[PDB]
This record gives sequence, C-alpha cells and structure tokens, in this order.
Amino acid sequence: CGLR
Amino acid sequence: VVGGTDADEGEWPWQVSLHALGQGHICGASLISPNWLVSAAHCYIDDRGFRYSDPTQWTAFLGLHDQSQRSAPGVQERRLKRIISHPFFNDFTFDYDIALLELEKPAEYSSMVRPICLPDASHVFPAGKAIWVTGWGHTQYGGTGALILQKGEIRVINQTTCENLLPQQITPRMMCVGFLSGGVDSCQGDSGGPLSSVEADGRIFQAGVVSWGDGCAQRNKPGVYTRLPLFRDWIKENTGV
Ligand SMILES: N=C(N)c1ccc(Oc2cc(Oc3ccc(C(=N)N)cc3)cc(C(=O)N[C@H]3CC[C@H](N)CC3)c2)cc1
Repeated sequence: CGLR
Repeated sequence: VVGGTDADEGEWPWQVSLHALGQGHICGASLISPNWLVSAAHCYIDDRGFRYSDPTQWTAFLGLHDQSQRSAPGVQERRLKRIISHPFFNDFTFDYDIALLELEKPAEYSSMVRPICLPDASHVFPAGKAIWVTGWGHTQYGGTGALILQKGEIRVINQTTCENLLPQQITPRMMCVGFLSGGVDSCQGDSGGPLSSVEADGRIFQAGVVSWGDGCAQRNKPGVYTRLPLFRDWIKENTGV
C-alpha cells in the first residue's frame, strides 16, 4: 500500500 | 482542487473517480483493499431527480488520469454492490461524513492501481504537517472541474483555530487542512477523495476525506476533512480491512  | 498542479500519471494510484449514471464525475474515493473504497457520505444522498444512495447508479474508475480518457490502458471500470454511509452521518452538520463503497468485482493491482495505507486508530496527523489533496473537482469556486487529476499541498490546522474560524460547525471528527491565507484548497467535485500523507518511510497514508468548506481557497476558510484514524475500527468492523 501507499506507493506508486 | 484550487491552487494545484497536474498530477503525474499514476502519481496517486489510490485516487478513484465516482460517476453517477449519465452525469460524469461526481465524487472522489480512495482504494483501500481489492474490494473496498473510502469516500464521503454526502455524495450518496438521494435527491427528488436521482438515487445517489443506490450502488447500481455508480461507476468507479480506478487508475484514471484524465476524465476525457476513461478507457486509457490501465484504467479499470467497476460497479458497486454496496454503499455503507456512516450510521452517525448528519446531513446538516456533515458530522461523520464517511462512506464505504464495495466494488462489485475486486480491483486488479497494477502500477496505476494501488491501495493507500490506513492509519491506526491512535495515530494523529500533527498540526503543521504537509499533506496532499487530489481530485478532479473545480479549480476555482463556482468555476469547471479539471480534466487532468490535480494535486495540491496543504497543512493540518490546529483544532482550536479551526473551530474558531468556523463557529458552531466543527466537531472532533472534522479537521481543517489548508492555509489561513487561502490559495490552495479542495473544492466541489473533490468531495470523497483522500488526503495523502507521506509518512516516516515515505509510504502514503490516508489522513482524511474531502468533506466541505465555505467557497474554496478563501482567506480564513480552510477546507474541512473527515479524520481517518477515528474510523479505523469502523472500517475493520464493516469491511474486514
Ligand atoms: N475545501 C473546500 N473548500 C470544499 C470541500 C468540499 C466541497 O464540496 C461540497 C460539496 C457539497 O455537495 C453536496 C452535493 C449534494 C448533496 C446532497 N445530495 N444533499 C450534499 C452535498 C456541499 C458542500 C457544503 O458546502 N457543505 C456544507 C456542509 C455543512 C457545513 N457546516 C457547511 C457547508 C461542499 C466544497 C468545498
């Protein structure tokens, strides 16, 4: 979760 | 978003666009798991011409960049099988403005489609902290939605300051984020979207949901957001996530  | 810039493609792979049948983009939402989104309860209220509360009236676009290219490689289209408005959502004050949307089929994770992290219930996004608001909403109050996803950098405002700027309107579920001088803010159409906060290893956690504001980007009128940590346990109880 939570990065490109 | 007022005062922001074009996002890079795939820069916010948890940002989702919600379209009501025949109407185009209405609200944002955030991807939290293969099966669930977070959004704002205020987006899903029936009115006399349209059952915005009826999951079958919606399409979610994941991995979307540009509203005029909804069928670009990487974009995923999904229907909803359920909308869960917070049971304590109040129409009038916008207290508890949060909703959980169940995708009809799971999202496929990709470089363009990825969940945002959720903060634990005891986490506090501190006053002064920089965070990001994103959306396809108006780029000026009374003004036109952005075609290209916008980003804007805003800061968490002290709760007392917030309450005092918006008397008899701020509850402990709400958080002011933005600038007392205005300039950068969310706006109509950004509703339901996430605040993205860069945390200690650079991973992005959801700090809030776009909820309301008096106009957009006015001096002494920061945007008001639903806090996330307060709802971690509600999200778990309702979704398994
Ligand atoms: N950061 C910003 N500047 C900002 C962020 C989000 C914005 O989006 C909306 C969207 C909105 O849209 C709605 C459409 C429709 C239905 C419905 N079906 N009844 C409800 C809400 C209303 C409002 C609005 O003004 N709400 C009030 C809530 C009570 C509060 N005490 C007074 C204000 C704001 C606008 C600005």
